[PDB]
Amino acid sequence: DTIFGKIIRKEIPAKIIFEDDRCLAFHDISPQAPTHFLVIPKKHISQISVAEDDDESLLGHLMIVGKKCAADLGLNKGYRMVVNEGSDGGQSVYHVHLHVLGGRQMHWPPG
Amino acid sequence: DTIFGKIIRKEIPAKIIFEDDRCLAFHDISPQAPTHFLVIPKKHISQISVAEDDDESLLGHLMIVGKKCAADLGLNKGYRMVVNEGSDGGQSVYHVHLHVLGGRQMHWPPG
Ligand SMILES: Nc1ncnc2c1ncn2[C@@H]1O[C@H](COP(=O)(O)O)[C@@H](O)[C@H]1O
Ligand SMILES: Nc1ncnc2c1ncn2[C@@H]1O[C@H](COP(=O)(O)O)[C@@H](O)[C@H]1O
Repeated sequence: DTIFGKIIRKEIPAKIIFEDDRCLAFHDISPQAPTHFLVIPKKHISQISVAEDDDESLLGHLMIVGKKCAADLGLNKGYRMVVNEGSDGGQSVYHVHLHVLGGRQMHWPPG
Repeated sequence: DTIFGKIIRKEIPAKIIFEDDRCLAFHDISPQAPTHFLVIPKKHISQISVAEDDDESLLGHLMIVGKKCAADLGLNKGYRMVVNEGSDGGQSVYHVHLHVLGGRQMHWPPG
């Protein structure tokens, strides 16, 4: 499985900051902002380009959970959510997940 | 209302590339990649930090629609999805929406 499949299975280390029946979140190992964490679904979907219609609620859930965690972490000034798809998107781990970055002014373009 | 509220109402111009009962998509007026479009929900939510639990499916829908449009537009090499929240996130239009950027290698950090 992937790195995230292993974190879910408690095979690869990660301090978990949120978890429910459908997802969990943890800090990015290479933070690009003072606060930089990921929200990953327990269900395995290799990439968003292959997600099904029926996964919409799960995908929206990752955003609602990212919003909640951002609040818990004190990101009252805003943040940026990001989903990296495929080679051009810069995807490294083929298990769908969402990035949330804050604690500093995010720039434009977004990469 | 906002710029996007007006586009929905057909008050501000935009070539619409996709539309269903719950959202529509159109190209960004200041493209940061060869393909750069937005997916916006017809329902008004000023920012994702104020979205409710009950909006998860709508939020996931924006991603599924972004995936479909990306395929329609030929982004077979991947892309990046982005949601700008608040001042630090770089948010300009206070009507929740999703960016989809492709057609070139996206860099890291994502701003
Ligand atoms: N063991 C790990 N724990 C936490 N974050 C990680 C770990 N391995 C990879 N990452 C992060 O996960 C992301 C994978 O890239 P992407 O698929 O583009 O989101 C990069 O931002 C890596 O820093
Ligand atoms: N009239 C318009 N038509 C299309 N895109 C627009 C228009 N007005 C603003 N935008 C884009 O919408 C985005 C608003 O910023 P943000 O809230 O950070 O996504 C920027 O990328 C602008 O280029």
